[PDB]
Amino acid sequence: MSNFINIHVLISHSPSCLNRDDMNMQKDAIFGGKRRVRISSQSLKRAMRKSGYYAQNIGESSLRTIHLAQLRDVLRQKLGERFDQKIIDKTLALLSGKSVDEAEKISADAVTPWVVGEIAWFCEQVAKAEADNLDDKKLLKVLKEDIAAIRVNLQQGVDIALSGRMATSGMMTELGKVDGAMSIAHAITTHQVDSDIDWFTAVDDLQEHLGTQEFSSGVFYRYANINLAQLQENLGGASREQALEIATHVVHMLATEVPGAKQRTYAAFNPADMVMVNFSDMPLSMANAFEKAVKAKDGFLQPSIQAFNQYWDRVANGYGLNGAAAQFSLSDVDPITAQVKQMPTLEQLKSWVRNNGEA
Amino acid sequence: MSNFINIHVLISHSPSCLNRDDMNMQKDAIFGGKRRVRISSQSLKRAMRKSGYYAQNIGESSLRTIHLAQLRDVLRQKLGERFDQKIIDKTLALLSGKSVDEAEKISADAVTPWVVGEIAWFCEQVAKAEADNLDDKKLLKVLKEDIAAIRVNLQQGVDIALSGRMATSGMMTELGKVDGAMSIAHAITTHQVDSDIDWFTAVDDLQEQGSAHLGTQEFSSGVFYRYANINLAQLQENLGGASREQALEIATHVVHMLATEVPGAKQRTYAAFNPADMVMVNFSDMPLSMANAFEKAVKAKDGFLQPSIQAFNQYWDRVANGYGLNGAAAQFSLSDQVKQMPTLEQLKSWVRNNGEA
Amino acid sequence: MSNFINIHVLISHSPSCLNRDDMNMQKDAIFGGKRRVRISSQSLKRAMRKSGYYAQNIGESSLRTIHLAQLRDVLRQKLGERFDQKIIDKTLALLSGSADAVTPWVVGEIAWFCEQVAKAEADNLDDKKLLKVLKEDIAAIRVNLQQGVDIALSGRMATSGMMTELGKVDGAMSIAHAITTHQVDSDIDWFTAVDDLQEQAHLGTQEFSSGVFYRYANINLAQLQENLGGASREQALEIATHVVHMLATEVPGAKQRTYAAFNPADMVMVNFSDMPLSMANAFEKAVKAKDGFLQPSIQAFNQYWDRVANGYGLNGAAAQFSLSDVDPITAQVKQMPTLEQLKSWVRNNGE
Amino acid sequence: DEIDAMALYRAWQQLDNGSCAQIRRVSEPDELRDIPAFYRLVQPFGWENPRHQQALLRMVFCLSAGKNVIRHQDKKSEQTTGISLGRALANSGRINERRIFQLIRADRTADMVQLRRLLTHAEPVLDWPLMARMLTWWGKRERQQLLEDFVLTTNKN
Amino acid sequence: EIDAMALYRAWQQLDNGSCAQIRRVSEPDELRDIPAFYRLVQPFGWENPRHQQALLRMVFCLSAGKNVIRHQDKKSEQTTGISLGRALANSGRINERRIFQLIRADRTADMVQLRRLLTHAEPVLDWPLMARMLTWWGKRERQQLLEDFVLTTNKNA
RNA sequence: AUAAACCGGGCUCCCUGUCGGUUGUAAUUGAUAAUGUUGAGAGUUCCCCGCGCCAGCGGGG
Repeated sequence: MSNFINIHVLISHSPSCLNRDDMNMQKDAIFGGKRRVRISSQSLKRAMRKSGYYAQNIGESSLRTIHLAQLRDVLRQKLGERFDQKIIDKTLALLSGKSVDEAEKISADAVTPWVVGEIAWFCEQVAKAEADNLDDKKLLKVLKEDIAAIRVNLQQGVDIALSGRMATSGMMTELGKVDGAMSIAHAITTHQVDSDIDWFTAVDDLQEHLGTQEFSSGVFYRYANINLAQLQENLGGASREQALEIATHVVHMLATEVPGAKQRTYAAFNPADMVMVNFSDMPLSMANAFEKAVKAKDGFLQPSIQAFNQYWDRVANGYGLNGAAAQFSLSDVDPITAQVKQMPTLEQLKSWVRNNGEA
Repeated sequence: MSNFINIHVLISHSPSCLNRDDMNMQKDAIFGGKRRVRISSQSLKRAMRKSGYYAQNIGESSLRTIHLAQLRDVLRQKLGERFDQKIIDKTLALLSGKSVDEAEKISADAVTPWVVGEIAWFCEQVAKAEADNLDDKKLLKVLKEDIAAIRVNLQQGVDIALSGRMATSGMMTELGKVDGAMSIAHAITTHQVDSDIDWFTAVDDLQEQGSAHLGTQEFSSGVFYRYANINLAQLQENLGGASREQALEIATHVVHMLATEVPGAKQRTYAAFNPADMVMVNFSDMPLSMANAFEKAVKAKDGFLQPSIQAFNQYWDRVANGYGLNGAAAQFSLSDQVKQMPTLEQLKSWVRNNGEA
Repeated sequence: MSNFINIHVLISHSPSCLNRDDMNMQKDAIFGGKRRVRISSQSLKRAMRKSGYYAQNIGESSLRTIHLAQLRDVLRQKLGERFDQKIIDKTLALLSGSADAVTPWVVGEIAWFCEQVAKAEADNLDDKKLLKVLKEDIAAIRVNLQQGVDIALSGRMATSGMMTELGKVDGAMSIAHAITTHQVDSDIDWFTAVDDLQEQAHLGTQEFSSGVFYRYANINLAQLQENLGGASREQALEIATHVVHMLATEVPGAKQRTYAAFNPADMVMVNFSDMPLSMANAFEKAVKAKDGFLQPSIQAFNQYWDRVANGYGLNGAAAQFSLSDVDPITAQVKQMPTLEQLKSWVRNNGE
Repeated sequence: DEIDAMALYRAWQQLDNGSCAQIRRVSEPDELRDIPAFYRLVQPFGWENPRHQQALLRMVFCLSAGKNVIRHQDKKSEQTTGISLGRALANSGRINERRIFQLIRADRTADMVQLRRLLTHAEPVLDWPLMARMLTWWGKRERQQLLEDFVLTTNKN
Repeated sequence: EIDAMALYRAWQQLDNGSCAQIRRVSEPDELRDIPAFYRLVQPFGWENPRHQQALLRMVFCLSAGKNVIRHQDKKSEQTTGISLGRALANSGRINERRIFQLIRADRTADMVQLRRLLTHAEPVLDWPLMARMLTWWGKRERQQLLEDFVLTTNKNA
């Protein structure tokens, strides 16, 4: 069975500014010696994480913070009916490596992802360890013996199972180190973009000074893959089918979710025009299809999709890629040759993915 | 027959940061007076060594460490069924030159490569020596006799056969010196690169951050020229006198990996899983790199990839004619005296068959 | 028919470190007031002498053996005024257990041995004990007599056993330090050592750079012929050919397993002369980069030649082999498509 | 012989809003050559002498960040020169060191673009004729001196 | 190179039928569809492909009329004569935005607009200089046209 | 054939793991491109062939 699942997406956006930096400038990148517009992988990740679809098909997002005071209070309110305050405080203090007073500000080393399910589990363990006069060190060494038992709790924090976590303080260094299952790339345009500039003003209704905003439209190449085995491992040993279902939701989200930036004023609410999913032993990206920046003819979209299809033909024949592959597209013109099953709707695609690429 | 095999790769990466330095800036190098982006040789090496292709087609990889306590416990664990605990401890001690207590902290002199197969073999030898109440320095005397018998074990440690090992303490200092059979160059881009910067933040779900200073991460894309050669004879020697066929086999695996493996750095957040767009293999009596093809840095025209491939091919023609290089050569390319190969597997086969299939 | 052969080479190395000092820092030199990376005379010469090409075409030459039998007559009347024929013939017989010329280091060492034999005759020392005293020296010279061409070209090994003053054998080929045609921007690599058993770091540094190097060498044909027992100019030119090939292909071995700067030279010019001259002043004013360092370096070379060659009296057959098609050099210098053709050209004295 | 910097400065300050607007639209120094208002601006200041063109193109380009983005301030009578560009950029508290890093390593044209972004972002206070000399030469030495001044300032302040 | 004053003198002495027939084109390449053109420009090296594009441009401008472009030799003092932009500015008939939109006008859009300007302005100028400008016609020759126009207009006022 | 000659400073090594730059904003009001002008004249139209009363007529390019 194939371990890696690759998700390729071509999605065209109308004039927008979906990701910018500390100087209100669009994020770009250089590719093939020409400037592409860029949407950072962080942006995509958090857009997916916090989306509504995630909330309805995957669950609650992890709670990412650095303020342990607020976190203390939160954990009390959401767990108080299950544990003594002092078990909670002690668990937080052991995980974080800081002391949980009634101090107003208590800051961790960095912004870390916390999962309330996980913290609860640790609270149980700390409780029985409290009842047994077991010392903190021995508690640690004990817990280190069965890691999977802790990773099961990441089913209430699937995003962490996808993008991972690092720790530099507390027992989390030994316990809460998670290795991301999903690799995801910055989205870049398949063509050159010279951004436009909107010169604006604000009218003062009581009297009778121009600002600027950079923007652009563009056809974007999104890529991500998922390491099934590592996902299963990161979820406590979950099934391949549960893995495939999560991977499916990631396909959906990568084909429909869009960062929120400047959207109320530019509304680039576009859906993907092509989505290909492809099963593989070694993960590969199709970015090179657009190393030679796509030149427009009757748009950027069609030539980008054709460029994609061609590169995939060359790479698949050249490197002998026998893996399940399927392509959904809103365009009619000529797709990838017959080893790529065509999908009329996105849902048929997603079914085909849920079914390990055989349906 | 030719002793050397040359592997050239042109591979193009999308935005990414495949190797960085002490300030977390992309590793670079100056070539032709212009800045290229660099992926170091050690990085490529470790990339291949820890890969899954390696694990499934070559075998186990060396274990590099300095913590003889941890290594102790590991070795006990995977050899306990064949050897006594202090046979194991003894062997470890004699090879490391440090006394193997039941201490929980025992430092070697430096991070060194440990092949488990090798250590098992030395375990058999030390067992023998223990049965005959033999003195250590005499066991050493005996073992210096037949070094090939020890190098035969590097077939379960091919990575050291390829990249070599230097020894500083214990019997290894006498028995362990391996001269690498594979020479491999730092990957550099065939073109000038001005690196981009990503300015990121972290949204704190419990406080609406206002003014903030954004973190930075240098990144870039680029067309890299990878080069490595393998000295077949020295491989054969490092493997205990292995046949040429086995050498060529391993060489073929090195070709594959050099054409497909990409270092792991920041790949979770930049995803540059690109295969190579050109692989050429070239048998020779004297190794020679094609790096000078890009000394005059490639200027872009419809990308950097194709112009690079053509620069490569042209320098290849000029050097082949200029220095009269009639040796088996083959080139695999994705783009529309050198035998052309449609697929990577045909190239690999060609290599396996000493360059005439 | 000039005495000296001059060899000039321009070779470009990709990022590497072909030669460093006691502080593991790349070797240095100031020229024209600006710093150039250097590869030492020593390093390069060793690169050549320990090569396989050298081994097969110098260490396994026909002229490599010196037969003492054929050297009896000439030896004896080159040594007749110092020694009686008895002592001579005894000595030569000891060493070994038609020709009219003899290499001076031979004459010298033979002389020393002779002296010893006479010395031992005066004390009626037993022959067995005599040999027992100078076993070593015998072995030595028996070795050196098997490596004629090698010694003629490169000189004596650093451990040779040569005793005399005529035994201080200079190489027929003189090899200069190689320096870059341009000022160099040196790079610094920062590496670590991952401990596969505690990956939870201590960094080390290695300096490295890329550059266009000017290699220069000369060959003293007369000296070669003399130290081969009076061999012909054709043969000496053969040897010269081999040295040209090597200076164009052989590269020092330092850190090449991890930096692999396995590059062939891009320009090779051979030039006959009465006075051997380096063209290093072509680069006294350091080359500035313009689409690389290679082309401008080559151009600077060519134009230096044009400017000073005849004035400096480099009137003698001259040929140039080069991969880069930059503005050609004076009509009088013959172009060569292949190294092999340049070699053949040298082999036949330059026409 | 030498270019008047202060004159050009004041000229840029008193320019009519339309012309300023027309100049503020270049995205690259050489585009200034596509713009009538530019030639009208630099004509008094020796544009017609080829020696001063590149220089002028840079000056104006940086000024073209805004009508008062570059606040000039005279040096103190005591010290020999006024505030350097690097120092001012550092003094603003809005410029991150890596920006300067990537600035001094940028190719021609690109560096000026980046510089102008930094100037809009910082609104530096500096000795303008000094910066003008710097732009007049703008080579390795000057880029390096920029980063050095930045670093040492940020160090003490 | 191409002899200019020769081509001019040939154009001045062309027969009115050929002359009117040439004027009628609406795009330089349409000259290729006309015999009189070939006979005109053959003595001046049309047969050499290097010179072709150039000639097509030159004649096209000349096609404005037999006496629209008035040549005037440079004064011995001056190093160069009256360039096109100066001539146009001197006409008083051309609006700055015509010139601006001229230099920003695409291959081809460009020559058509220039010819319209020429007929409208009937400029007196050093013809061989114009010819050179037309021989190369790249970004900087266009930008130079705008320069001369703007700067002359400012000078004269 | 010079404090010279002969004459490697040389072997080993991931810089790795975590991170929306985000919220808000008419460029807006005024403005003929306007006055004057035969396209007239003029049978040349370059080649092959047929016929001719050598005035021209016709076939083919």
